[PDB]
Amino acid sequence: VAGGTNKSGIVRPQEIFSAKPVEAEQSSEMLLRLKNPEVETNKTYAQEIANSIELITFERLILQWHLLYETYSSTKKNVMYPDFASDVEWMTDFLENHPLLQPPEDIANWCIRLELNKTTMILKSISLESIINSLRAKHPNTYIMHSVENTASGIPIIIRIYLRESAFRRSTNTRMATDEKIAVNVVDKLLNSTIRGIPGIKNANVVKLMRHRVDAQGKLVRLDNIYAIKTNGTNIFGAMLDDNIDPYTIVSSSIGDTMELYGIEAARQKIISEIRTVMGDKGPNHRHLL
Amino acid sequence: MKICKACSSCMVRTYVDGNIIFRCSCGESVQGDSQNLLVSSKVYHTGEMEDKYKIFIKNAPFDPTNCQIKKDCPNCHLDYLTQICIGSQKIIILVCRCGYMSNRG
Amino acid sequence: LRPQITYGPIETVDNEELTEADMLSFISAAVNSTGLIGYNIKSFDDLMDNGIPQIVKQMFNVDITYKDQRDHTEIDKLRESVQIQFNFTDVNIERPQHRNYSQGNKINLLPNKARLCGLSYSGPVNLAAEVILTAHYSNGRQEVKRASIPPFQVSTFPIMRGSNRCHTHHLSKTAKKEIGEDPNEPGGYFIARGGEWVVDLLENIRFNTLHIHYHNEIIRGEFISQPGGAFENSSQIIIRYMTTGAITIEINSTKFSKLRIPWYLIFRMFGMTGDDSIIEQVVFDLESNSLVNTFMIEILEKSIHVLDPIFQPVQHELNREKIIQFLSEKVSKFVSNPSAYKSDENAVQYLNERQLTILDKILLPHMGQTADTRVRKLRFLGLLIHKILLVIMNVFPPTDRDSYRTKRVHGSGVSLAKAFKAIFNTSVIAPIINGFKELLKQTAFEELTQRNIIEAFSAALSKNTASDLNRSMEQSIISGVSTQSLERKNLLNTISALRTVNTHNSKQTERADMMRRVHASYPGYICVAQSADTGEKVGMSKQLAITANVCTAGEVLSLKQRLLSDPAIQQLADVSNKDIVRKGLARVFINGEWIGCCTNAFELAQRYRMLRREGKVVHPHTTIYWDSMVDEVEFWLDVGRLTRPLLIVDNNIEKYNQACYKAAEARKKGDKDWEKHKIPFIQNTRFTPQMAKDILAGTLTLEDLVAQGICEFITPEEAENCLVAFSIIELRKHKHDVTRRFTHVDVPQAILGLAALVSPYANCTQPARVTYETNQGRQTGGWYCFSWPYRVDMNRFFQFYNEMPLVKTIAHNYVIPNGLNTIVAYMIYGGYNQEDSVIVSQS
Amino acid sequence: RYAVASYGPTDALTGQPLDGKRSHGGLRLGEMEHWVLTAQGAMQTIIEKSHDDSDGCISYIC
Amino acid sequence: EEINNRLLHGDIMPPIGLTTHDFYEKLQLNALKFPDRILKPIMNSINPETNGLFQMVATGAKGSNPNMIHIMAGIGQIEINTQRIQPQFSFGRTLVYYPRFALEAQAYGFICNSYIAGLTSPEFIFGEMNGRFDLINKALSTSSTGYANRKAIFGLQSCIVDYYRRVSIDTRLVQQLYGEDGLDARQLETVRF
Amino acid sequence: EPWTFDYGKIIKTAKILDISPAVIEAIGAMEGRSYADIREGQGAPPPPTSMDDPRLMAVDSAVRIFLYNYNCLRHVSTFNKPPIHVERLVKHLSYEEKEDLEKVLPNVVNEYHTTFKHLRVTDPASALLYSIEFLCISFLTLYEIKEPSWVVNIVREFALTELNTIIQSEKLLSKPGAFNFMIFGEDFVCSGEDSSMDDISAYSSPGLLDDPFSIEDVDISLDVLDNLAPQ
Ligand SMILES: [Zn+2]
Ligand SMILES: [Zn+2]
Repeated sequence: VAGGTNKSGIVRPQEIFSAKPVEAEQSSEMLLRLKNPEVETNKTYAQEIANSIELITFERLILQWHLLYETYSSTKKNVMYPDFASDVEWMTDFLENHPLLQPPEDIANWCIRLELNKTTMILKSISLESIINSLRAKHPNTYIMHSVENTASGIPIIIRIYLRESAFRRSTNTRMATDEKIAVNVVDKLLNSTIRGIPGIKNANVVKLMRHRVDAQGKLVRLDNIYAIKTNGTNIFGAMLDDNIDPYTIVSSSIGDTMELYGIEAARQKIISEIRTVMGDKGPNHRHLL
Repeated sequence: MKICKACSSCMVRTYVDGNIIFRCSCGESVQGDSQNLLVSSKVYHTGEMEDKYKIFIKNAPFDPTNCQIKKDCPNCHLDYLTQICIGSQKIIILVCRCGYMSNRG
Repeated sequence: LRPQITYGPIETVDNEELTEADMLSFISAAVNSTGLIGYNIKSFDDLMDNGIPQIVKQMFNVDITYKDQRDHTEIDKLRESVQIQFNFTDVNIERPQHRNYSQGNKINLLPNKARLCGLSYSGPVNLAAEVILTAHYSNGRQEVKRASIPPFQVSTFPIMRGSNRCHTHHLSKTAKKEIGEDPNEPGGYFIARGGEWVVDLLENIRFNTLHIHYHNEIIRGEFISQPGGAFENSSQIIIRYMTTGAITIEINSTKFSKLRIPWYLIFRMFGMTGDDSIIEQVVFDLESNSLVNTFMIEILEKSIHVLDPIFQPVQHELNREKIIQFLSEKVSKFVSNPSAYKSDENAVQYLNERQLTILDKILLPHMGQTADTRVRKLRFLGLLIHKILLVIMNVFPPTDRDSYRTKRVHGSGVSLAKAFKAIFNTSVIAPIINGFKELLKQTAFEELTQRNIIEAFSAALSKNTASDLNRSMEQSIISGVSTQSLERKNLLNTISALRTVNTHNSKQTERADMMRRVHASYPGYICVAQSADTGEKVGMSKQLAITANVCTAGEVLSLKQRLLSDPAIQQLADVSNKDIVRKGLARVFINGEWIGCCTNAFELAQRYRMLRREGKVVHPHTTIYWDSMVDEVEFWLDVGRLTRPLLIVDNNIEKYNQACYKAAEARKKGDKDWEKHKIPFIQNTRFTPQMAKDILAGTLTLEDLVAQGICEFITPEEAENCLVAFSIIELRKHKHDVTRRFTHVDVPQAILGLAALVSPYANCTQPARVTYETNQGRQTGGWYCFSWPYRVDMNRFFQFYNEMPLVKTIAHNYVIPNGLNTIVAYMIYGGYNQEDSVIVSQS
Repeated sequence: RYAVASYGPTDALTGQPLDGKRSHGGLRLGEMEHWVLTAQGAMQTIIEKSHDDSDGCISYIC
Repeated sequence: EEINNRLLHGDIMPPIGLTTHDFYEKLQLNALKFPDRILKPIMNSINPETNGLFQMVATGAKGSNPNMIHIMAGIGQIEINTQRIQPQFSFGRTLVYYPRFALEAQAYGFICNSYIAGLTSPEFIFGEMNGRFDLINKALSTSSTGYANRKAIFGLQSCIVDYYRRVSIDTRLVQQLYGEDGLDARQLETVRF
Repeated sequence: EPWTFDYGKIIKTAKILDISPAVIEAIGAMEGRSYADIREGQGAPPPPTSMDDPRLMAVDSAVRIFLYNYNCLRHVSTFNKPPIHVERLVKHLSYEEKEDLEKVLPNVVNEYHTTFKHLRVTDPASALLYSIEFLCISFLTLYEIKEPSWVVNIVREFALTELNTIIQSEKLLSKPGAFNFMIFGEDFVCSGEDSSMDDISAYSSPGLLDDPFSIEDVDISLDVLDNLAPQ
């Protein structure tokens, strides 16, 4: 009955018969087959691909964030919040350790201070440079500073993102938005940025599945040593863009997603497969699912 | 917030040429110096932070409904401790009525 | 006060001979203290002697003014209004009466005659009153006419059978038997239109407590406030947090309705107009750097600058008089044209005085109802907003709707009082108001005498009104105040119907399934097995456990005055909000009313629990709850709490701790035999095998087991401070276990109801099958009534022969067994008993 | 137990039998029974029960 | 208990995608399952030639193996919604009989006794929690199925086999051939190729 | 700095307004008394003893509406359109000198708020007098100015108008006299103690798409519901 895997009561049957959209599905899944029949034999490769695709947003690496009305100039002393005036110690280190990353000339008067959760950075095995590169690639209208990767508890890792003036120049003809409203909207975009995953899928386990195959001598053999990925959450297009997944044999449990990408004939086959799953094994004949 | 020195009202914050100006409804206007450069904030995992369980952890050795463990207290050398398990990471804290607290708190 | 009594050392109690069959005697004692349905009779008697007189003499003062709509006719041009003012002075209820033949002298009416003749077992209600009429003239003078009314009978009130006002209360068991009554039944039902009706116990939320629920509304916090007593009027406040950032405080009462007010305006109307002080009532400190305060200040600041469409003109106003005037005009229903009264200064003074009088009686009346407690109410209101924001912050979870820590069970006394209120002012007060209107229209005010005023009051209350009060109570009793007809399937069904707890009357799929489950707060109070096994009613109707009881209201004034005379408690006027947070003070509540603070919450609750054990200072039925999560101490004495007796477990942890220090001290001194300074831990109950024998001899009751500090009553909210051993065998297994120190020891059979105890070896049966037996044991043929020949009943079955089971249970000490000890063969005989059929002997 | 007749008390509005034993009317062939009889193809049984035995009449239409 | 000792020492480390609470619950649910060898003492106490209870189960007449195990050996772990007993009694306590943050398996629905030996009070309460769901789900299986049955029939009833063995709604094709084979479901034989 | 109560400031202030000093001493205590008895000072409640006395908050509320309205005159230029209480007197001035009145007028909110919060907690008896005396001293300050000549006539009217309205607002909370009760527009008029027109639904416990357990789409006879028994 847990959120994301709710199969209690009559909930999956209601999702099928009411033709509910993908957004209203509480137990959506997906089975992904590795592009390499050789890779699919070994579980470590299947396990590292499964953990490779797991939506870690920037928000879930955060303990707390502060939106500050500050500007950064390396030479001129600008005013800073009294609680975070101690951050200046690692400002200087960042500037001498990144001579190519000098602060620009168009920094706006808006700053976002971040305090990374170190337990999640360890449990999820996410490095600091993975976060910084992901944020810099997706958000070019910002300037990002951070402390060093510390291995001692009690000393936090601080991500400080300065907004450039180009962020407000994007659309300011829509005057019904104060600079505080754009700056807050920038916070929401940056937090929801994708780090090391595909959107829409929460958990990606590894399952063992058996399939048939024709040998070179013509025999049909059931192969039990095949490893796949059963995700929690559905994104066919996101998995279709991955190079570690075979895109032609993506099996979604979502009728709405299969109809969106494949068509009405594949969606017809999806309704049959999804009613049969609910029916159990003391289920009706196939012609009643048809 | 900023409190008007005249009528003790909650002033409205605006931004002019890179400075914060608090304007009240009585016409009085002030400009914040340093402590007002905090537009917004949020803190995550509020349901398992140390600031939430301070009173509970302080009161844990005296609650008779808390689990005990047969392990010596290194301070007063009492032969039992009170064990508590807080958070989704299942953090274990041993406490004693003398003030001892595993995790050094 | 400090507890002064001492008990013999727990190391010398001899309980090794105690058997689990001896512990059943304890249960017996419990059932002998409360009876089985004694709470129904007690509650109805409380309603009769104390409830209805208080309601009539206190909550039904009439003070209305009407326009003088007469013609020229002398001075009638110069008089504009007439003020009808009256209240009732004497109230009583008598035993049911019937008039023999015609123009008789109202002989007594016995219950069997009411049942046979379809009559109403209702006793007369006699009222007395005084009435004051004031006429107001154009020039400014006024005239007052005062009359006093001799006692008169308004109507008849239904009488619960077996109660104090029942004729079968002054009769013996033989006399009861010979007048057609069931001599063995306890009563507890009403006889209306020849039918028998049970007014069931109703689950209700706990009053004077904040219930925070998630839902446009982001969150919601509800708080029903009652000024103290079972029969007082209640007013609720709903503090909503909307998606726009606005916090609105809606007050629902007998005078307001559905009007959402911005939260800071309630503070302004009481004189606290400074925002910094208004914010300080929620955060308790403007100078604290805690992240909880930063979260709250950000939310509170944004809510002040959110525009309310209705309260726009007064939103930015700092003049408290002009905010009261705006709301008084907004909520008074006789103001039909604005600004037409603003030219009159005395009218503005009237609306402001009216609003303040209404405000102090409906806004948190449990904190006080005079004007001297205005700032105190604002401190309490800010505390409620603080708690609600703690749930938005996800620091704390919302309220568990299923737990009985925050629930009450209301019997016939409370439920009939609520129906009485909504009926009395309709069937009595309304006719009298119309009665005086029509007299003053057809006759000049000054032409009236004492006779005319006394006549109108009695004349208007004709037998239209006399019928209206009695028949409206009967319709409330019949239509279901959750009630049901008393179906006498057998004696077990009758008792199980009077121990039944019903929930109010949702469609939410997760809410509909959760409320039908067995909750972790049930064991000992609600039977874990008794429910319907089929249909919509599965888990909707609940049964009291065998030792469970329903508390009555206690002497709240005695405990409050003692807490306020306690040197350990600082009164709420002597502490600041800064003092509470900077010194870490602990709030102390009695019946939900915040009265003061203490420096040690655990030590106060521990000290007053030991004072309850003697019973001379703190009543044994007082709930003492210590919230270790937020460091608060709660005292509860209100009606509707479920309690059960639990045997107290005592240990020697004081001597054990001292021996640990002496052993450690010896070890640090280089001694080799440092381990010989320790002593074993011992925990035990003081219940002895001799106490079990004295219970069966009748020389030891539950009253003096409580008086001797051997057992005590525990409420589901106090049960959260208890570690209970599920049996005397589990207590003996952990006799020397210092890592599991129980506070009480349970008798295992206390978790089942009466119908679930009929099943033998019920713990050896699949538990869902025990639920079936609760349903099947209540619909079994037997001696359905001992007075059956005197009754004309429909669809009733009297089985001639009944047997005691060869393997009986404790449930058969209280109800007659229904069935026979049939010889059963478990075999295949021809295939006629397949698929749940049976083969019966024709002989 | 119950068994009624070819005839008995009838509702004034619908023209159908009254409800159950206490009113001495008929028993109900409900919505789900007509689903089963339709699934079986038994249409002459639906005429016998829902028309001949309940309220079937003749309507005249221009 | 060995899982609890790892937890108390902080030895339990969850994999990626699981919290420590979820991993600890996964370990505890797996560690409290009866082995296959639980029938060794069950089968050494019975004679298959004469035992009526065993013959009703082994032949398929009535009952299953977990029914015998519950009666004779032990009920085991009560599991509601594929998880142990959650603490609804005041923040970390499952019942009034167990302490806060109790680590023993019994506190979370592990019933060590069989029906023939009898359950204790906490075991009976946990068993009543599980047995109440069977009554709730039975009452829901009538209304929830009735809502879905009536919507399925009003959507599908217009589909009728015409003279071409097609399925249509008054003119409009739903199937070119019923069941894509044109056969009755009562006339099918399971056959190996 | 040792502060002491000065009764001479209330005496001086009252004589300007031609009102009895008992009216000034009874700010925030006027509820429940006829304005006649207040004027002679009969029935004056004793000095406060609790920091939660509503009298302390009432007088403090009176002070801050004098300060709030004074700064509206003091900052009359910054307003897009000044409030009605100040515009009726600054109407005849020019925008150049309407932008003024913030450099020529004193600031009379010097240390009131900080001192009131100290005295309220420490001794509530002194808090009532400090806030009463402060209102009189502040009124005198705006009344005894002399320079510049173009501003004396504009604030002396303002000081009289505000202090009168403060007393008027307190007076409107007192016991009403005799008046026609039908000017509200309806026949009936109820009082605060009346219960004849109480809401009936308020005697119950206050407050409170398909039913998942209702057999609404199941067409089964109600006399045969034992077919659904779990068995
Ligand atoms: Zn201001
Ligand atoms: Zn210690």
